Amino acid sequence: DKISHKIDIPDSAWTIGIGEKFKNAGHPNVKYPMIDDSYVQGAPLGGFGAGTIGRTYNGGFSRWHLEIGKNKYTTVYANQFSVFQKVEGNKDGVAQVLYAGEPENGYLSSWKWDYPKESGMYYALYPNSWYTYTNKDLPVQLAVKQFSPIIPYNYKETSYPVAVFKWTAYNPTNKNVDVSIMFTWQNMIGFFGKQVNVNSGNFNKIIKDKSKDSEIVAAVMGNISNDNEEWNGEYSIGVKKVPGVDISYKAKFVTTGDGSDLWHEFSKNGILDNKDDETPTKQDGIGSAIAVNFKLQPGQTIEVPFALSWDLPIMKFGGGDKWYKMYTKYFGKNGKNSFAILKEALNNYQKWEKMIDDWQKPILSNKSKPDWYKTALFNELYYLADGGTAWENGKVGEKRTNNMFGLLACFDYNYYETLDVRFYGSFPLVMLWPDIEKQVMRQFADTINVQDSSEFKVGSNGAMAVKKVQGMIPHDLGSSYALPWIKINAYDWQNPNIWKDLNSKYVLLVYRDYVLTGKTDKEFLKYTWKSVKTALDKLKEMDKDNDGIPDNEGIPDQTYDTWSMKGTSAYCGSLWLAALKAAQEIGKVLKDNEAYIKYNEWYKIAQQNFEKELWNGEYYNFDTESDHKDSIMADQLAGQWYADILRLGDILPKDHVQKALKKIYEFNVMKFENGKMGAVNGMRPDGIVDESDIQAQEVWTGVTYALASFMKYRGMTEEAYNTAYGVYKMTYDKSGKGYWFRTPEAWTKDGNYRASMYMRPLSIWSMEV
Ligand SMILES: OC[C@H]1O[C@@H](O[C@H]2[C@H](O)[C@@H](O)[C@H](O[C@H]3[C@H](O)[C@@H](O)[C@H](O)O[C@@H]3CO)O[C@@H]2CO)[C@H](O)[C@@H](O)[C@@H]1O
Ligand SMILES: [Ca+2]
Repeated sequence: DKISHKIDIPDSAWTIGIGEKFKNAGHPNVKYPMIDDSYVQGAPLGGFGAGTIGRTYNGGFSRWHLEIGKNKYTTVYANQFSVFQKVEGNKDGVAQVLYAGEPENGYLSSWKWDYPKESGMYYALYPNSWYTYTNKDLPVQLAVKQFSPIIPYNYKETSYPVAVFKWTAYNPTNKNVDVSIMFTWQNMIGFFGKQVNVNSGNFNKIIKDKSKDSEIVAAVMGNISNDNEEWNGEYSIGVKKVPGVDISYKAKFVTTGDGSDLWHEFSKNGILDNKDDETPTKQDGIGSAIAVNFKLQPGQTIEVPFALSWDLPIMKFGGGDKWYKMYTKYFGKNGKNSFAILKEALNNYQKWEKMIDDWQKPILSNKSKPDWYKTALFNELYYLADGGTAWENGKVGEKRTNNMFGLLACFDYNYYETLDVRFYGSFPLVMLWPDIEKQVMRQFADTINVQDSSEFKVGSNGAMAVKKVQGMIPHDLGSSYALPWIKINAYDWQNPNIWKDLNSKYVLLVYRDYVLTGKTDKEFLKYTWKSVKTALDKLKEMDKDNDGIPDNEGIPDQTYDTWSMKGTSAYCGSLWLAALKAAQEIGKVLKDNEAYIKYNEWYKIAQQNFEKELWNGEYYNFDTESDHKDSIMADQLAGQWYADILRLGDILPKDHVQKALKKIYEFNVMKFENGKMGAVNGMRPDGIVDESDIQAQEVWTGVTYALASFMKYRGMTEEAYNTAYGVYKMTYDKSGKGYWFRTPEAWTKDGNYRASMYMRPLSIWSMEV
């Protein structure tokens, strides 16, 4: 490997061999069907709300999130980079697709597949990833840096449906070598959203944009239809000329054929026919190819940028609503703008790289933090783009000031902005994209007094319940299968209108968003204040026995939605205390004296009773009325965790908090698989895992990262990082279970998982407050 010195890959990048087999991979641990796309994954390309494309460590474009809210894992074999090299003096050169695999059928059989093992590495530090190619049959060593412009405090480039592939080529040998790099792409219009005639009318055109000191050559892969539908738009690939490279292209090759129409050209001398051909296809799949060819002398390096864009302006959800995607603000809505997007990227990618470096540098340059922590901190952010992210710029047909936003809990449980989850998972948004965060919270504020008296069957028990109760915060803002933002509470496993955590978490999120954006946004507090008061007042009515605390009802009535709580729980009780303290402080800021007094009075009574009921001398009991009331819960002091972040002080005595956290580390971490797998949710005081429910026997990745943050704030530095380390290890390490770029909600002691591609572990960003 002589190419690594010519590029700049951070030491904290996650690494794997191209073509590496992983032996230890985990699988779902539930009895119902659940997504398992394998460990062949990579960092995604694409902006927020753009639809994303997962290119894996083997080189394939395989995890398709272009249909917003859906996860489709299938390798589109035509989509590749390929290389040709010929040493000056030799009769023939060699050509190789840069993909460690081959197609399942006979399409593209002429291409040279099966990029060999031990011949290159993949690296990722989101939003960047890299591949190096160090192959004994390729005298010139190559590397590519690929990324999308995901940039904190930037809501423009961050939305773009574009990727840059910045290639570096170096000749360490003593002979001249002719080199070509070719990008191939299938015209994917009709890949989704088209019920019949899936390729019909697809056509490819070539754009040559020549001005002084800029030449771009691009293929635009579209359809003859000017219809404005979810399926229609354009893909583009292209390259920018640099000194010493020539560009060649082929507008149309057949993807549903042997591929020799293209490959016979490329494999000969690395130069394509430059054949334009706009003839639309009927049944056959078609694609385009863009190549560069150059000669490298001994010791010479060259850099050349390619790009990919996709202009698919309309997202459709299963309930029938069609919305424009956010990026259409910047490029238009007609779906004929892929070239404009591509050109912006090719002309500005160097600036974007520097903007990315500028945001990563403060963390990367901090030599007190271990590399593994940096690996996790950056790579967990993949989910902000990959989580079915929806970001609208108008309903099709029907303008507003604001752009509604939603991130899925996950794909298996297809619910937008699940509030009990975002309490953990929304830290990157408040810290890095706060205008999105505040918009999402205003979305929740607007739902508080919505009433929907229609009934649904509760999954856990079969009982009928009212969809949405006035004054109760919704579980979620809908499903991609139905009507995001319009029909809330798509979740039906339990009835969220009787949950004891949603209303408190809502208030805590509101105050969090004020505190972590500088305690200056009084208008945000004003917008949400009525809903905050309503939320707390409604939750107070669920206090059955006048101890000042809402009563859990002996069913799962909170985020641990198969784990029953009864009476006063440490979890919901602490959240309630913290929410009351936050509302007191908002009351002070907004000069609402009567609210301050009321919530101060409720807080004092509740605090006193919480302590009496639950403090056992070593930790806080799980609850007051369950069979396993004395279980040690990892998340027992969640309210105090948020209180630390919100600077609300001691809701519980410092001594007791420290004892409880030490107990959790000693038991839930260190007595669970030697502390190498995170914090198990429930442990009995005899040191055996609580078996009352499956969720007690799970480590929740987001709960564990949040607990690490809590320990860190409380000065338990070793415990904090050791606790978080087990989550990193299981996700990323060779000794783990292969969950990179699909971090699950949970795993059991065997390492097998529940709900890959999950929002909650974005809580690792709470470790940076
Ligand atoms: O909907 C999201 C929630 O799902 C919970 O899992 C439940 C599944 O949604 C549900 O389909 C499954 O159904 C069981 C059924 O209860 C049982 O009687 C039958 O024999 O088998 C079905 C599965 O084939 O139940 C599970 C719970 O066990 C998650 O647990 C929850 O966290 C999530 O939010
Ligand atoms: Ca009570």
